[PDB]
Amino acid sequence: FGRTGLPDLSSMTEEEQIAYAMQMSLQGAEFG
Amino acid sequence: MAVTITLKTLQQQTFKIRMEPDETVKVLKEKIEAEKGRDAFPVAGQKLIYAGKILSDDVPIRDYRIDEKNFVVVMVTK
Repeated sequence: FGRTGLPDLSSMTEEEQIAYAMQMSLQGAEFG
Repeated sequence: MAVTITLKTLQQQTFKIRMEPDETVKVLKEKIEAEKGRDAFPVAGQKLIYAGKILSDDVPIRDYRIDEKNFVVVMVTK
């Protein structure tokens, strides 16, 4: 659907960008 | 006359933005928001994560030592 570099979180934005954000926000800050 | 910030767009897209390290990370929200979406990255809900340190668009990106080698996850909410 949005494989053309466009998420939109299908309307999850807040929870999907907070959930996704955190997961990758820790790019490296917990020895692992 | 600015550096090349580096961020992680929740979607897994690792990229970088062209804002000044001195800016308040808000100008960045303008760019990243324009790149991803004004719905999924509205400067309003635009925030970043550097070492677990969230950064409200009204704070200094430099305050979170956001280097090119490293990135800050761009988290936003509608």
